[PDB]
Amino acid sequence: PPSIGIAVILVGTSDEVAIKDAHHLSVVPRVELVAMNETDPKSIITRICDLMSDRKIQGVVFADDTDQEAIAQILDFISAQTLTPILGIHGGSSMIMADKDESSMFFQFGPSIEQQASVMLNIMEEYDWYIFSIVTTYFPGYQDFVNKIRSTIENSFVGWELEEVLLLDMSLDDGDSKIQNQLKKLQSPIILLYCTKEEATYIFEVANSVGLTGYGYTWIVPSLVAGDTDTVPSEFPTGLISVSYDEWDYGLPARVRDGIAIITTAASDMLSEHSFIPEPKSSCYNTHEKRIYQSNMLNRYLINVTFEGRDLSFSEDGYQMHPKLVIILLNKERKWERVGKWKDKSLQMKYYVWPR
Amino acid sequence: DPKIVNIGAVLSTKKHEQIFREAVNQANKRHFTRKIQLQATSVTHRPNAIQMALSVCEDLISSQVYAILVSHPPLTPTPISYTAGFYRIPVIGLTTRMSIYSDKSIHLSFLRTVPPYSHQALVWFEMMRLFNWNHVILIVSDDHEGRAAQKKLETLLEGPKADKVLQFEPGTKNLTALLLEAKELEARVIILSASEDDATAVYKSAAMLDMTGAGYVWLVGEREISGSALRYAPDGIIGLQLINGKNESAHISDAVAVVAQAIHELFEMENITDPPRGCVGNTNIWKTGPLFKRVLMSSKYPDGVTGRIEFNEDGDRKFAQYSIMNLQNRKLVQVGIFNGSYIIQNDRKIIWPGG
Ligand SMILES: *[C@@H]1O[C@H](CO)[C@@H](O[C@@H]2O[C@H](CO)[C@@H](O[C@@H]3O[C@H](CO[C@H]4O[C@H](CO)[C@@H](O)[C@H](O)[C@@H]4O)[C@@H](O)[C@H](O[C@H]4O[C@H](CO)[C@@H](O)[C@H](O)[C@@H]4O)[C@@H]3O)[C@H](O)[C@H]2NC(C)=O)[C@H](O)[C@H]1NC(C)=O
Ligand SMILES: CCCN(CCc1ccc(Cl)c(Cl)c1)C[C@H](O)COc1ccc(NS(C)(=O)=O)cc1
Ligand SMILES: *[C@@H]1O[C@H](CO)[C@@H](O)[C@H](O)[C@H]1NC(C)=O
Ligand SMILES: *[C@@H]1O[C@H](CO)[C@@H](O)[C@H](O)[C@H]1NC(C)=O
Ligand SMILES: *[C@@H]1O[C@H](CO)[C@@H](O)[C@H](O)[C@H]1NC(C)=O
Ligand SMILES: [Cl-]
Ligand SMILES: [Cl-]
Ligand SMILES: [Cl-]
Ligand SMILES: [Cl-]
Ligand SMILES: [Cl-]
Ligand SMILES: [Cl-]
Ligand code: NA
Repeated sequence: PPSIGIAVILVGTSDEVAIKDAHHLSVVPRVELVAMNETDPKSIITRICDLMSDRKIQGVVFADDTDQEAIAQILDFISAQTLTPILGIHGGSSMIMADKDESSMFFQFGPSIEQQASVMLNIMEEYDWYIFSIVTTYFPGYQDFVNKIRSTIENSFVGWELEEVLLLDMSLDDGDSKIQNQLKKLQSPIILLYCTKEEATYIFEVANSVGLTGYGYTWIVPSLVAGDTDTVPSEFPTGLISVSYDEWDYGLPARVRDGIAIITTAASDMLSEHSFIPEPKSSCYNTHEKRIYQSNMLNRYLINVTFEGRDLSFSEDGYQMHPKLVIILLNKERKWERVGKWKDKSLQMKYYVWPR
Repeated sequence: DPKIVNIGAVLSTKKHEQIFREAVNQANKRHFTRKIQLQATSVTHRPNAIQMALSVCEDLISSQVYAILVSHPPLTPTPISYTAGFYRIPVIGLTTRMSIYSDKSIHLSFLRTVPPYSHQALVWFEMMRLFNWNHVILIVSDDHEGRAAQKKLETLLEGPKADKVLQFEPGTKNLTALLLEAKELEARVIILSASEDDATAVYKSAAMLDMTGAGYVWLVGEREISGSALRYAPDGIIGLQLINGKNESAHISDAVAVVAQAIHELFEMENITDPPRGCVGNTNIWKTGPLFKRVLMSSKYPDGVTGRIEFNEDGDRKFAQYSIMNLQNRKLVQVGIFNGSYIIQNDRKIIWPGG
């Protein structure tokens, strides 16, 4: 059986040996571990383009150890421009990007925005926290977050009361104390926050100045705010709750395994029905002329892969279908602590009553 | 020696690079520049989006630009907004009109010295007051640009009212079902937002349904009386042309004036940091970027080549000037201008559809 090239790109400390260890079809992967040091736009673009011009790369599996959600945005850009499958399986690369490009072949391990928002309301209903407000920035997704909440609420015979929705503009400086004045309008005991880790750092610092972090106020954030759970900004308030896919039961070795399998299975499935797979672009410099020769046809297979009898399928929107999510709680030692699973559209919490 | 502060540009030709160079040199002449003194850094557009992104890093951000002028090549500004936005370096659009660049989530440090197409609604509205069109039908393409025009007009209306809004799927060639729904309504004034090709399909279908003759008023924007849209456009139609909207030279001059003013204002404040030098190994934002964006957003330049320059809350040009155009005997004829805030009818008579 013929070989397809798959680049596995690892940013930051990682055990390559344990990775190369976790790793029947019409086609057979030639895997290629590349390490990378930097995660700026140029470094990432140049690295992947150089790979694509040396070897014949059918697909890219990408993992990093940063909290940089921008990595996902860069990868989606690269994927759409070169029409190359990229899986962001860990780190900033997996931090949800809303509104991927029409031509994107970029898929991310982890929950959609809407699913996290659904989980967050389930947590609230469990502890009968029905009164709440929303804070977001303009970070892409924030509309999808607010809309998901609103339409769940609106269609429920439960006494939800959404009191305030704040939109915070952090593209401008805060020397007029705007964000402080907006935050001082919050009364609700539960506050849902959608933004980036770095944004939340600042927002929490301000909320604290105004007496909103302590007892009587519970903040709930999505995976990308907690980010890497071994990095905990000092401004994060004790008692913070988060939905998380940071890396609990689904280790990097296993993720890279499933990533390689998804790309390999998808290609095999296409070769089997059409007697070709798309040819690896040999240049980023040339993508403007060679464009009528390229498509995102591989997508339709990328999203319907079963491997080892594990359903690994993606949504069309490019996120994982049935992720097991871990609900975590920032405790007095300022360590993140497991306090819940979200499994089979079912929430299973540790505590019936919250200790302090 | 002064502190040297680089401004960047991505522009269409070498000629426009030289114009940018000379504009910056003039700004240095007319400003007090003992403390800080501007330096021009420019390239022209790359062939594709990836090369353009790289070039922004290699050519511009490597020079620590505080801001980047970008013209629409006549391949979008988008790669330059993305890369520059990564660092919160402000981008000034010179000629790009698409409404999508007004979305902060996508373009989070982007101003422009021309207005988005959707702002043409501002002129339609003043027209509706002037000629007392109190009942209009709005026909828009069901894409971003179309919906942007709808939202903008509906905000202004909510005096005159929209009796109905009709949206159609872009790229649809037979539009008679949609246009039949508008014919049944009582209002005879029809406002259209659509691309060139989609306006063409509208005009054709409208003609076959005899909705382009006496009785009817057609009020459109600039795209809808351009290229092939013009070729099948009915007589009496009223449309718009942004004055100086395509003059890259004019906007370079104005953008540089605004940015130079803003730089000097910025450096009256304390604790200004430099932008990153190069992309490689730099993943933090320019800390002063958000401040500089606020200073730009609030910049006022009254004596502009393109008129009075201010920016609204989305960083879009305010006080833009439009030619009000009327198709007479199949020639486009200027019958007035919108001067930024006021409609001025010239001495050439409007001929409506029919007459
Ligand atoms: C687009 O077009 C509009 C309308 O023409 C312009 O706006 C006008 O700008 C002119 C300046 O050239 C203004 O004219 C001045 O009006 C003052 C009083 O205005 C009041 O009354 C008017 C009329 O009822 C109202 O519209 C307005 O709201 C005010 O309530 C006068 O005091 C001024 O007189 C001065 O100049 C004259 C002439 O030299 C001297 O003799 C006097 O001593 C005095 O110094 C002057 O007449 C006018 O007010 C503006 N109108 C509006 C509605 O704003 C825009 O400037 C133009 N835009 C661009 C970009 O060109
Ligand atoms: C469809 C979204 C496109 N994306 C482009 C990002 C990008 C793409 C490619 C590259 Cl190559 C780079 Cl380099 C950067 C937009 C970018 O993701 C915007 O980033 C933010 C927007 C808003 C906010 N919140 S705010 C305005 O309050 O501060 C934060 C980040
Ligand atoms: C990345 O860092 C590693 C570890 O020091 C080094 O061996 C390698 O040469 C670096 N790669 C580049 C491209 O600098
Ligand atoms: C996805 O799952 C299987 C194919 O692996 C099949 O039951 C189903 O039709 C697939 N969906 C498609 C092909 O859209
Ligand atoms: C463009 O503007 C410049 C001033 O910057 C002017 O000299 C030139 O005549 C204008 N071009 C057109 C076509 O009007
Ligand atoms: Cl590297
Ligand atoms: Cl893209
Ligand atoms: Cl996320
Ligand atoms: Cl001087
Ligand atoms: Cl660089
Ligand atoms: Cl006239
Ligand atoms: Na803007």
